[PDB]
Amino acid sequence: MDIDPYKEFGATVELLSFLPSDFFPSVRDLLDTASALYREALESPEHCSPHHTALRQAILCWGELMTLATWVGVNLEDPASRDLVVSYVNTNMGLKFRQLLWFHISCLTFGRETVIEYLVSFGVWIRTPPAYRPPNAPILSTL
Amino acid sequence: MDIDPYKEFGATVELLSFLPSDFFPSVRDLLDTASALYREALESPEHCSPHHTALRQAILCWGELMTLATWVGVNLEDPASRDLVVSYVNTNMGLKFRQLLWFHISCLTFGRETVIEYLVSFGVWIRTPPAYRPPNAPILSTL
Amino acid sequence: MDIDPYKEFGATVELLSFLPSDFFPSVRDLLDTASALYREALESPEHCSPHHTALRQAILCWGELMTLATWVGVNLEDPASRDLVVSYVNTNMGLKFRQLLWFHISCLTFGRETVIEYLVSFGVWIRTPPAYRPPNAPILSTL
Amino acid sequence: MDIDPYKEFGATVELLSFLPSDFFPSVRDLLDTASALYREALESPEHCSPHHTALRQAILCWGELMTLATWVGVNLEDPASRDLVVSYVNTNMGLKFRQLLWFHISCLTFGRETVIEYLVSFGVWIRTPPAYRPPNAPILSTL
Amino acid sequence: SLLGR
Amino acid sequence: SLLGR
Repeated sequence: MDIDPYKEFGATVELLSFLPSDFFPSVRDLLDTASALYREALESPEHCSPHHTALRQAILCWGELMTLATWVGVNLEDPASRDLVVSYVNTNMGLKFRQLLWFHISCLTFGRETVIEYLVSFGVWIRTPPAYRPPNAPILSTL
Repeated sequence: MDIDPYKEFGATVELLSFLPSDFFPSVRDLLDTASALYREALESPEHCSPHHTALRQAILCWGELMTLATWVGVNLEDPASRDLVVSYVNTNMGLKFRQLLWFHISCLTFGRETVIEYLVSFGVWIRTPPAYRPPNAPILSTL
Repeated sequence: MDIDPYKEFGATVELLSFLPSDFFPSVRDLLDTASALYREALESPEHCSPHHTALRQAILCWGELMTLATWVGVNLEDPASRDLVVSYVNTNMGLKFRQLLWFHISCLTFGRETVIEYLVSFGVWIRTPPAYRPPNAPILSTL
Repeated sequence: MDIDPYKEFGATVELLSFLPSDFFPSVRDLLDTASALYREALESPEHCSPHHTALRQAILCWGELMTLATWVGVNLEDPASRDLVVSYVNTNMGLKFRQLLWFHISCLTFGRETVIEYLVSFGVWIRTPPAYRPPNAPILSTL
Repeated sequence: SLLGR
Repeated sequence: SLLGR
């Protein structure tokens, strides 16, 4: 079964393929802001929003992946091998979950409208050749 | 943060901790069930229910875990430790994801009222010693 | 042309594959049933039902495939490859037509709703562990 | 059981035997026409017509026959009798399926009344000896 | 995978 | 425990 995790919210993997991989913030930073801004509601006994529902599962799945890879690298005695493992993780699953957390945190904070318009505007900015590319990249802001 | 994936739906990890591992079907079986029954809606561009949301996320997370496990088993060339790590994977995370898929599918099918009453009654039955409980367990079914 | 023979009726190949393959009766038995119960309605000059139309066409397609296979078996001499082609037939086309005849006969006899709910119920049943399901397999009956 | 695929629609294998065998278009051309004109209705979840039901089933049966013959030809090592196999397949089943596709597409496009009258009038034209039959045969048309 | 006639 | 690749 092919499921797009954003088709439910108004986006697609091809719409977030606009943003590059290097664009998304660290999982550390994303979880930090998730806590600081929505901890009381993520720990709540309520459907507060589908974004809350999805973000909870994303956080728990990141935890499970971390436990897996940690236990694995620990069972792995060789540093080159464990470093290879965590590199692959960070590249593939790290990037998936950075996309996901960024999307949900950003949408909770700003709005579906703002986040999708931001996706298209950033696509414009990154498609523009450098000689005409403003150095001020698009930024989300409640200000 | 410490998130309970069921507190938002009206349950806990201690209400589903009583159900033994023998109770839950395989992940393959549960995914086949989810597909056959709710794929139209899971692939839909709608919030149909928090259960649909959570189930989408759970399926995607299990897929990521499987990709990691396959890549690891392939790169590593030792079958003994390979089976050991996949045994860890199953024993730990397959149980969690079986609980999760079962809970969401069963809630969608029957009702939260029904599933929580069933969990209460099954816990009464499983805390009871065999000498003093009926031989056959409680049953949640569509006949 | 991506046509699903059941989409016009309210089912899918995925749902009918939700039951195991060793559950569907033989083509001989199902054709005997179709004759006994609906011969005068299938040999009729009337659109008695879409199920009737589909059953007619499926019976005829099975006849064509049988003629072809018999001619091929006359041509080919080696029992090895002869049993091989019989195996391929009864594995792919045999199963397709078993599922199709079963679906149409059963719907004609019981109801589309009844047959689809039965598909779902029997799949959940065969996937549930035994200690926590009704011990007797679901049976589709008129009495 | 003896089923006539046209008795349900108001015709018979005798009426469609007024048209010769070399009259009917290629199966590829008839399928192209079917796609072109009724793809979205044949791929639909609706009983749009008994003609649609029949056409779906017939397309599927043709696919199954072709699948069988292809698996055969590719799994065999003798490419000599692969000429007689297609000779038989065409001569026998291709004619049946051409007759069938033609009847259904024509009775969808033009109508039952028109197609029956066409069959009768073309039987007249072709029963007539060549020294007394016009060159402008009956043609099935909207203009 | 062998043929005759 | 193990190691490879």
